[PDB]
Amino acid sequence: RTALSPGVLSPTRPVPNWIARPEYVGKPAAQEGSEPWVQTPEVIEKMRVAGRIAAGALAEAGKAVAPGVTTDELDRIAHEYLVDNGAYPSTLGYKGFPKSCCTSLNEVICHGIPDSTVITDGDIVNIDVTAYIGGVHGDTNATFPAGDVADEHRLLVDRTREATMRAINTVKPGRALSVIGRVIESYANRFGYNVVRDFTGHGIGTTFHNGLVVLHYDQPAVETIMQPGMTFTIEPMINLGALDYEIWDDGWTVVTKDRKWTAQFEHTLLVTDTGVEILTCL
Ligand SMILES: CSSCC[C@H](N)C(=O)O
Ligand SMILES: [Co+2]
Ligand SMILES: [Co+2]
Repeated sequence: RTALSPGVLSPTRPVPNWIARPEYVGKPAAQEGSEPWVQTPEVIEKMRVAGRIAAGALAEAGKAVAPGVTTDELDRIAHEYLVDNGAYPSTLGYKGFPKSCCTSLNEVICHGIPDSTVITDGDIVNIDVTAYIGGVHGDTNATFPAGDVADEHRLLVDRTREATMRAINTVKPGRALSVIGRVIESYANRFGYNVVRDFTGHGIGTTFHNGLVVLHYDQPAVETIMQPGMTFTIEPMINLGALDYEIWDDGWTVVTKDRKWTAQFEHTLLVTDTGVEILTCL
């Protein structure tokens, strides 16, 4: 299959006007970056509802992954599940992003835009979906195989999933945050993969990316200690080839320079009083 090129973007999907928009919608920037890392009990409970709903939207768009389907079509299914459940799609109008999820085929690392692109047999596609409901966000993504995927690509997907889950199972209060990126990177390196450094996980709460940064590679200079009530994502991008990338002129789509494929999984995590809870399960 040849290297991807930009497809054609369908017009802005509407969302019912009664659904509250995040503040950043239709503005050039978002007011985020300086919010508290530890959330209130109320915000946490609200994030469980946002997380469930984004998990539902993700599993529904993933069902439609099949040779012949377009990315635009995955967006539509995800959009429709968020809206039917009262959530705003956080990606929509975030810094000018035009769709309700990111769709990231094969050599696209992240931030791909749903479009006329038709999925072909053997492809892998990441769907990344975020829900905003009750003044809070819930963020989750996953890579789905399309028909008959080559063994090297199934293993990549399976091992990216496993890295992500291993990292999550280390989350506990009083443990250093740098532990996550140690675990992910050892695991990736074990099988010859390379972890994307330039994109990271993030704190998330009443804002989308609240200023907390979770590195997916080994960086022990970070002194952040996990505390009960902290909410963040773990979202590692793992490459078969080299880490160098380019961005499309749409300004969002990141693609591996060598055009080798790449995969990603994401959950939204709560640090509990003794451990972790995954907020983006069905
Ligand atoms: C184009 S919206 S910013 C990246 C999308 C994703 N939901 C994330 O931040 O994990
Ligand atoms: Co995220
Ligand atoms: Co995401």
